[PDB]
Amino acid sequence: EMGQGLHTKMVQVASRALKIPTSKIHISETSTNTVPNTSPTAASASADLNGQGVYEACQTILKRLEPFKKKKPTGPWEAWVMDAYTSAVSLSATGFYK
Amino acid sequence: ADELVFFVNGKKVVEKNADPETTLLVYLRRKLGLCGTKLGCGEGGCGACTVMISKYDRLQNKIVHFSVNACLAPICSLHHVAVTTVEGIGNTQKLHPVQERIARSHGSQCGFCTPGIVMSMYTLLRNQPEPTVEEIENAFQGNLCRCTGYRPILQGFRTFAKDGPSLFNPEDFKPLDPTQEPIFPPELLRLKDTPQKKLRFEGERVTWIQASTMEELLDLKAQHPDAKLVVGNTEIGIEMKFKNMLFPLIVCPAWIPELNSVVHGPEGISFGASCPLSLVESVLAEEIAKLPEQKTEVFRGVMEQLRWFAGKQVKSVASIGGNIITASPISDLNPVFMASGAKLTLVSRGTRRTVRMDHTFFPGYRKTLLRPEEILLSIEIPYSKEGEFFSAFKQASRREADIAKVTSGMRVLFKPGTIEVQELSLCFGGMADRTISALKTTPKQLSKSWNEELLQSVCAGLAEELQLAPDAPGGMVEFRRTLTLSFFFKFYLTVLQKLGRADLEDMCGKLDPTFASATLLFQKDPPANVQLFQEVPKDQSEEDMVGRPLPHLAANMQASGEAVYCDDIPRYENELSLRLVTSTRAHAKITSIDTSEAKKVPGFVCFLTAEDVPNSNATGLFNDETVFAKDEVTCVGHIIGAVVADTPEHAQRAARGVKITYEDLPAIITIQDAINNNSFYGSEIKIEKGDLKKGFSEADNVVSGELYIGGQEHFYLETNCTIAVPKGEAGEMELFVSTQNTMKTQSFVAKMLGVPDNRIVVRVKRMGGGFGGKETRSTVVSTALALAAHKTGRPVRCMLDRDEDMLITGGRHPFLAKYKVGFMKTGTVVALEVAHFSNGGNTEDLSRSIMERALFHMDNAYKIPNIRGTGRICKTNLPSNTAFRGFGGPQGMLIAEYWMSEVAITCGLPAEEVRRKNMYKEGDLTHFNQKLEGFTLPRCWDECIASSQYLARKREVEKFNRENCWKKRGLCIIPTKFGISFTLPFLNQGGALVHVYTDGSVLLTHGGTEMGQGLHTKMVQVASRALKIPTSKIHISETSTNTVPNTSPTAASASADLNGQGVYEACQTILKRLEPFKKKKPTGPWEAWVMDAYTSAVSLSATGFYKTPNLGYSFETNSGNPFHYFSYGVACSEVEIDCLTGDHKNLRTDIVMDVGSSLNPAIDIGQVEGAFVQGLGLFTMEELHYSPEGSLHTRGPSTYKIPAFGSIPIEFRVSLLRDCPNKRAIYASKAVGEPPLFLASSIFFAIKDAIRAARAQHGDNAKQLFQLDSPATPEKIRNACVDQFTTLCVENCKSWSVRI
Amino acid sequence: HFYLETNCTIAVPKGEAGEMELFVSTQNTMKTQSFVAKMLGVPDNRIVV
Amino acid sequence: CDDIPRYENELSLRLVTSTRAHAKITSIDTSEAKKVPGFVCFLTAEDVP
Ligand SMILES: Cc1cc2nc3c(=O)[nH]c(=O)nc-3n(C[C@H](O)[C@H](O)[C@H](O)COP(=O)(O)OP(=O)(O)OC[C@H]3O[C@@H](n4cnc5c(N)ncnc54)[C@H](O)[C@@H]3O)c2cc1C
Ligand SMILES: NC(=O)C1=CN([C@@H]2O[C@H](COP(=O)(O)OP(=O)(O)OC[C@H]3O[C@@H](n4cnc5c(N)ncnc54)[C@H](O)[C@@H]3O)[C@@H](O)[C@H]2O)C=CC1
Ligand SMILES: O=c1[nH]c(=O)c2[nH]c(=O)[nH]c2[nH]1
Ligand SMILES: O=c1[nH]c(=O)c2[nH]c(=O)[nH]c2[nH]1
Ligand code: FES
Ligand code: FES
Repeated sequence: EMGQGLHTKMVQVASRALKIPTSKIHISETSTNTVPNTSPTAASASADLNGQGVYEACQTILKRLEPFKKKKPTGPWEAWVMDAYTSAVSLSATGFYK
Repeated sequence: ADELVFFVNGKKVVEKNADPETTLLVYLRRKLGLCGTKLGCGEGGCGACTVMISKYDRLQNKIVHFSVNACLAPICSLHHVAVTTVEGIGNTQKLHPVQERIARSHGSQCGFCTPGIVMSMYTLLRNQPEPTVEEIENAFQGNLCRCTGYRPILQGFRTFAKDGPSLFNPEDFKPLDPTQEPIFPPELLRLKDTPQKKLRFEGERVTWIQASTMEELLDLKAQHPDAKLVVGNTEIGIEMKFKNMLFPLIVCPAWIPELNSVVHGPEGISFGASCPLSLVESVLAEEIAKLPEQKTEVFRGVMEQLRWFAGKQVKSVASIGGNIITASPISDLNPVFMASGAKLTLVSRGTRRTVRMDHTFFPGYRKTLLRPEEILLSIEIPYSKEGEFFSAFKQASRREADIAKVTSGMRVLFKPGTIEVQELSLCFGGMADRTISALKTTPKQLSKSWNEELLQSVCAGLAEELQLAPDAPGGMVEFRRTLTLSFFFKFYLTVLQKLGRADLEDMCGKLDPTFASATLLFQKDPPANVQLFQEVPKDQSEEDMVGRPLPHLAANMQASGEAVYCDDIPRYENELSLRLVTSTRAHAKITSIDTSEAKKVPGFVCFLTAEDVPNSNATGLFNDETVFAKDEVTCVGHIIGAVVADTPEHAQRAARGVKITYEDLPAIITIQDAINNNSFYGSEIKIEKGDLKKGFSEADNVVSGELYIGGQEHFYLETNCTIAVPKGEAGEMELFVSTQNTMKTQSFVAKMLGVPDNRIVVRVKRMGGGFGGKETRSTVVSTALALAAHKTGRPVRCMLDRDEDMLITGGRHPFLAKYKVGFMKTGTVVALEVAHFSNGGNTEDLSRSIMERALFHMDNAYKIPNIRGTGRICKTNLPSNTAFRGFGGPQGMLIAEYWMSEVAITCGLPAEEVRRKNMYKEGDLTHFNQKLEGFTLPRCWDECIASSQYLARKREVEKFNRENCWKKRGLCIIPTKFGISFTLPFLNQGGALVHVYTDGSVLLTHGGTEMGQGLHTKMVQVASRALKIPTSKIHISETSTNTVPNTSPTAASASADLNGQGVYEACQTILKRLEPFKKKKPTGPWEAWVMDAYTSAVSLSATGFYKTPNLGYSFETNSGNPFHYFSYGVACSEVEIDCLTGDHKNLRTDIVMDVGSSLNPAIDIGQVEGAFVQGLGLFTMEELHYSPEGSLHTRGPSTYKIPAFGSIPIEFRVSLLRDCPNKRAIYASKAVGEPPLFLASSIFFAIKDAIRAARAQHGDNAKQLFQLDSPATPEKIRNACVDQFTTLCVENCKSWSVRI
Repeated sequence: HFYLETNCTIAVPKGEAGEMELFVSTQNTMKTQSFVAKMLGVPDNRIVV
Repeated sequence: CDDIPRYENELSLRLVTSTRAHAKITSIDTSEAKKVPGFVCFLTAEDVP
């Protein structure tokens, strides 16, 4: 983030992808020890590239929660998450795009 | 003047404003940034702060070197010396030989004790470049290690000794070149010529005068008698730090020649009162070596007490006068000086008197007959005369560096050529509020002959004269009284021997040879150790390190002091300090809080209370704990608030100015109190199988009894610590914490603040030990510090002092068990009912899971067809007890072995045969219906019983016992089965995250935390095998909630299993992505494949995850598997008890342990040894005492005695079972951390056998199935050895402590 | 460019294994990491930007 | 970045740059720099590990 509102856009993207409010999603920083081998934030393309990455990471989380959404199609997000945790389903994912 | 000038690692320090209250430890760490030197205790017991001092000694005219505790050394005592710390001797770029050898020999696990042990060894070598094995052991009397079990440290360092597949290769160690040590600072040699002048230092509260001459000291003491002398500071530093005493004027007379001289006279040797005990030791040793025996009886008595007096670091600065004037009731020296009539010279300006120490020298508690203006100049320790004999005795909880329960000097003088007593003096510490002489008893024996009538007369006299009130400070009244008589008996027998050697054998009689062993001075054979493990296959790559003995990855940095623990992280310029304020009542209303005095302390910021919590004051695993007490306190140690100030010193002073007013409420302390009040955490827990009424009806025999097991303090050498760094945006905060549980730390902070988990990051690089004590209880510090940081917007830090940590954070659960066992004459067990109670303290925490694990292990190794176990967790007004390595298993299994011991005795059958024939077999179901597959316990048993030569040794024990009346041996072999996996199924999960950067280097992280168990090492081993690259290309930096979320605690021995699988899977994901590139360049290196993947836009980051499958037990249906697999092992241990004192030697221990196909046999053997030694502590040495009002008495290493270098089995053999792959865990390994601990019960049951032999010997009465509670301490052992002495020493009623 | 914030780096050494954390005003964490690691002669895995 | 609090032990760095477009460096004299209070060191190419 250099003032272009990239984190803003990525939170907008993640909120749509996950179908949860932006308020539930936070970006703190950019670090080489969370995402390696990154291109510079350059060439106007950083929302295009990272937005796709974010979208794919979110799709992976959604695929993992699918059975729990099936069992409780109304129960809130928080119930699906906690059910996944207590079922020992991973709640971390990477995402990538080229 | 007033500038303080010294050197640190060769660099000149000029301190223009030295505060007398500043210790060298705090100066090194906080002023100079040298954090290799650690705080472990602040009271001289642990040696973590050990450093070397060099100076030019003007009195001996040469450069000298000695070790000190930096935690107790005032900087103001150090003008014109040269300090060497761990950083001064070497670093990872060029390690000193001492650093190299401890690292490469697997002598460093958590690494917190390593710098101090390094400096103890380094100082020895600077003094003695070719030490003996014995000298090496003695170098560490002042150093504690909680992780390693000491064996590897001594084995590594034995390579320096002149008389000294494998785990390490000593042939690859680089040789020592003494010419390459640091120069003695040339400036100090130049300054040696300048006369010493008096110095004055002024601090915030204290003025220090370094007196140069006797005239200056005497003048000062006449004008200002309140001026407090400080020499070694080993008493005054304690008084100031822990008893909050403030002496605003101190005078240090250490430089004065008259107080430092040694004069040989016709009557004896005169020591200046400031002479260190190290100098007393060296002088008396020389004199004992060259003078006739007849003249050195008193010298040898002093030497015997000095042998068990602290360690090298204390003795180098502790003064002979300091001990005398402190006048502690438990001085080990004063009884000897009193008994020998040592001559003291006292001086004041214009006065001089000499007195013989006698009863009158010590009027009342910690008083002497010195006038306030007087100082002690010298003490003359006398030559013994013809016909004069002397013994000194001490019995404590642990031999080495411990407070006497009773201590004594005894002197007899015979009329020449007779066995008739001319003079008799029996003097004792630990029997009154002062050193006492048995002045009513000894006059009666003058002119009697040395014979049985004199022995009986003196014993009856002592029993009547040395009475103790039931409420005597320190308790153990029966034990202490028994020891006075027992010591006198030893002296009586010794004097018979001494008379014999003077040719009066015909007058006094010879000693029955079965009595001789009673008089022997303590000695241990030199150690002998064996480690056996399995070589990896011949075809295994040299770069595949799985199964190889790779040293802990941080060992070199731990040895060099470069490894960073939480409090070693530099402070921010704006960082504040926090101190917790805790309840001094077990159960009370808080009526009011007055912070008026706190607010006056300079640098005070605020006092946080419940009102300051932004969101929720409800915390703890089961949400039944306060962040800060609200309206009432529910234990002594309950956190009421926290002071925030600029410095730790100011925070301490401000916390003392927080005045709390209470109104007491009915307290529930003990398990019995809880039972009476129906005060429990939840319902009874139960496992039952078969038909109990039927089994008892069919039994030939039925035995009932109870057993009590004391709890245990973790004594991680690094206490609880948190740094909280607020980020000023969106509630973001980062915390650096010594914790096993990053997830609960983050959750609890976020809940207290009322912010989402996504705002809070918790980072752990390493812990200096955890052992379960940092699974949950770390969070009580973390939440307080996080609030402080939120409120101020500044970084805030808190590291607990040892006393705080021991009070607040709880321990292993005490257990009371009531058992009934039915069995056949053959020893076969057919029925068992056991009711278990634990003392949980004032929050639920992990207490119910701990009880479940105890119930899952109430079988230990044994098939029992009709079985009923219950457990209840008591809710009490005590600090909350928590996880400790074993997690209820050791308590459950000790109860099983205890009734098993009584089964064998009742049947009159060999205990090993009874255990063997009750053991499960392959395919059996447990009492909870889990099938035992890959059941290796019978192999472990057969291997151990053969390799230990148990049967031939049984023969030798029986022979020893028939030939010795007052020492007995015991020998026991004990098995174990330990279920692996958290009892809560979903905690059996783990995650990893791996990155490959474009240079080919790999950054790995996983949910597990490093606490000294070598988890990161193992994970690197695993990753290197999985990726087929060398370990050198893979790095783990830390554990973080923002790289792997939702992690289970590093607990249940399971972390390598869980994280190893997650690492493996992350690695397989990377390899799958690199496959097409590997296929195109099957030869071209790893780096080419990586760069090809990158420039093809292939992701080089992956998560990995694992969950243990098929777990989930139901208590309702007694079905489903709680455990993934079981650990197995066997230990055979041998002991020799002293029936007259309750001391014992651990002669030999042999362990065979099933660790599957070990991931790392060096680390695994280290886990076996370390776990075993913690169990040795649990069952034999470690004991917490509590007032009847629920106040923990036992708050530091002075009183809480963990195993020392000298405590371990003399012969210590460990074998890892061969050819036993466990394919359901990572690379066919098994978990190792907790299962070995219970095997130290072999020492407990060897002790029990030896007591049984003692009770057969003496006592006219016996009583089979005698009680031995845990821990089997010297008190419990001695009291069980009933004899003519215990008989003479034998409600309701206030006492010093209560059984909780 | 006249970015209102000029170029700025804080480098925090960790004293172990060549590890170093850098707080940087940069658009290029990867090249920052690479260039630091190469100058120091340590692997990329030691350097966090 | 610069708003982050300094550590108590944090040091400050300042680059020394060329005042010539193209030149050999004949010599460098740091005698006056060494006299400034709080001076620690002057890093050059020879310091690169
Ligand atoms: C780890 C540890 C283990 C210990 N083990 C033992 C043990 O096994 N047995 C035992 O008996 N003690 C033990 N001690 C107690 C302590 O080490 C000794 O009492 C020590 O001898 C005190 O000497 P010092 O020079 O450090 O005294 P300081 O603390 O400097 O002074 C002690 C007291 O003596 C006064 N004083 C000192 N010199 C004079 C003088 N010349 N004239 C008048 N007053 C004077 C001081 O004013 C002060 O009141 C232990 C202490 C520690 C820390
Ligand atoms: N740190 C260590 O490892 C060691 C320290 N020391 C000494 O231990 C001391 C401990 O100091 P404190 O805890 O204040 O203990 P203290 O000096 O009050 O002595 C406590 C002991 O004194 C006896 N005692 C006191 N009053 C009594 C009474 N009325 N009746 C019967 N017995 C009584 C008991 O033996 C009791 O356990 C230190 O000052 C030091 O001199 C000695 C050995 C080891
Ligand atoms: O095609 C581009 N490549 C870059 O590296 C770059 N950097 C930038 O600022 N804009 C562009 N565009
Ligand atoms: O079954 C266990 N659960 C835990 O939470 C734990 N903690 C520990 O130290 N050992 C164990 N065992
Ligand atoms: S910290 Fe100094 S001896 Fe423990
Ligand atoms: S390695 Fe010794 S206390 Fe941890």
